[PDB]
Amino acid sequence: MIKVLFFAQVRELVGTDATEVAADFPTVEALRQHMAAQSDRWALALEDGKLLAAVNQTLVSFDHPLTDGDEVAFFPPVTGG
Amino acid sequence: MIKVLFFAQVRELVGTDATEVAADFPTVEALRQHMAAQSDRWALALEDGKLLAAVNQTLVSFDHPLTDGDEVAFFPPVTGG
Amino acid sequence: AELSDQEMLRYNRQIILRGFDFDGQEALKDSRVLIVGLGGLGCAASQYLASAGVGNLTLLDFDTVSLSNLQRQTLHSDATVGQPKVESARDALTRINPHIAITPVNALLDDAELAALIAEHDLVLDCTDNVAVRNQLNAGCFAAKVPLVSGAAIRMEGQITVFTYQDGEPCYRCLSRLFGEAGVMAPLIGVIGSLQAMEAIKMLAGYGKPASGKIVMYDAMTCQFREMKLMRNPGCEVCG
Amino acid sequence: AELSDQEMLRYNRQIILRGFDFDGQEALKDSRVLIVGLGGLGCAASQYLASAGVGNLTLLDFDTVSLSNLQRQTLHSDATVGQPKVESARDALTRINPHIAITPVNALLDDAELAALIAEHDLVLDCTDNVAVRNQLNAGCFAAKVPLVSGAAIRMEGQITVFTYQDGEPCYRCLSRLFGEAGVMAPLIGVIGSLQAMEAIKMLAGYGKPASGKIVMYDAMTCQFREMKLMRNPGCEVCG
Ligand SMILES: [Zn+2]
Ligand SMILES: [Zn+2]
Repeated sequence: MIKVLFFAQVRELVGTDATEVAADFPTVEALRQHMAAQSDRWALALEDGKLLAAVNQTLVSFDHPLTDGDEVAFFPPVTGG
Repeated sequence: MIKVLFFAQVRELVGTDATEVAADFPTVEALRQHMAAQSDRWALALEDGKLLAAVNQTLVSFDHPLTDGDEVAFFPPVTGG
Repeated sequence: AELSDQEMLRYNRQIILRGFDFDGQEALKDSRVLIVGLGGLGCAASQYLASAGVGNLTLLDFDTVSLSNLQRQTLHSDATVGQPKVESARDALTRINPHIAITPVNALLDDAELAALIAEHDLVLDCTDNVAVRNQLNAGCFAAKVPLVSGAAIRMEGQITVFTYQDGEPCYRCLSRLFGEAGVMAPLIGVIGSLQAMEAIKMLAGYGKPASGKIVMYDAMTCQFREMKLMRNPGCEVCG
Repeated sequence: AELSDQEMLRYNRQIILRGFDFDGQEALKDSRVLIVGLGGLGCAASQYLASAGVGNLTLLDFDTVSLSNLQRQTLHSDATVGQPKVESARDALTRINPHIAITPVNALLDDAELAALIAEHDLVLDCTDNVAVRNQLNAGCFAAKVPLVSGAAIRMEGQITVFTYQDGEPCYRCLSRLFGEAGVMAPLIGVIGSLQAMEAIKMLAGYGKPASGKIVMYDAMTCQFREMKLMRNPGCEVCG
């Protein structure tokens, strides 16, 4: 499974701190697009350009590959401010 | 192996942030006493009554058992203050 | 509570936080918080509790402002060296936010007096410098079930924990039982004090999740933060 | 530098830190730091840089104090609403520590002016509110190899990173390339600002290890801190 963690406003908008997903996501982008299309609210939380992603504790770009066992953390960038 | 982490003044007094030790320590107390007797400086850093220990991210008493694979973190308590 | 138009504009940036809202700001206005120790941590915590709009602050400390304090107790100043810390702090905090009520108590209180004082507040901040007063506060808070936001700092290390005294949750003795002048770097007090203020606001307004059941340790030398779970200790003399 | 007897007593709690010592305090006295943005983060950071003894502070901002700022910018007050933030802050900081030199610059500077200004300092704090100024500072700092201690805060989330511009280390663009009003809770600024001050002191005195090559993210809603490694981005327009 891939562990996906949500922090800060991402978490507060989507209603969960964590969810385990099947390992059927080739990249962070596939995972994000899949999750973003569940609802408008999800699309707001994971809006491209308003999102950062870390894989196994390293900040990566959305083209980064995912592998079974990976931990993915999604959280907002901040320029506050 | 047991992973042993040192933080704050413990780390600054003993000169290392981390060291892997053989798994021959029955409890946190055995590990501490062994390390404390290396030098006066080590005995100061790990002085009973001036030390906290976490095993796998949970604060425990020094009688807590250790097992191969465990992570042990040693750090000072603070009442500052 | 009712916020004035002027208060609504002053607290705009908090009010517009989604799940905080006018109700959260009103909750702060209606709150009564006891801050014990107006040294480094207490100056840091009180400044943001006051700016944030916590309506009633009681400031408790027996000590006077000294020249060495000024390296880190930024409410105090050279002009207030020799004055009781609670008075120096009150004068500074009232300038930070003129809308709140500040009660300075320049005394060293006993347990009976503390029980009464604790019970009269919604929440207590432990910003003291020693384990004797800290144990005192934990005992009083435990008995009255009044949350204690506990911060500590020395050298380059800080810690925070919130004790809500819910069934099954550890108290300060569950930790203090694990152990038995020195310097301190100025901004360390800012970090911990500000965390204390944050946790207090969260508890008062019921916003977010309190830092209970864990010690958050800040290692300033390496800019590392470690969260370690704190379990109730079965025979701890207070909550066992 | 030479510390006076009075300064040695004022800074006692720092001086007695083992690996800091008189040399570390002298290093602070001799330092020149540029703080850009005297809003929430800047008030929080500057107060502890001043109390700690950083000898020369330049304060840069174009904006004036407004009523809404007072919820979190604790150097400013109702009496200074309408004044330039740099003046209001200077007057407050000089009371915090009368031994230091504070230069207020009430201007919005262009790149040529920033290059000169950056080069004249030992270290720069980014306490601004927008990515345009932040990118400006990173570019200038990168070119002159002057460390940038960057803090940001919004809502209930803060971040800190230190850019030392060593070979192989990421810069702010390596991060900013990953993305493209709202509220803010008062003590959040205290936490991040104080961390900024801490990292600045560590860099100036060469004490401990800077928070470089990572983003430290503080999630105030759950009191969680996450450190995420920041790698240099191969084609980043600044350091690629
Ligand atoms: Zn207990
Ligand atoms: Zn770069």
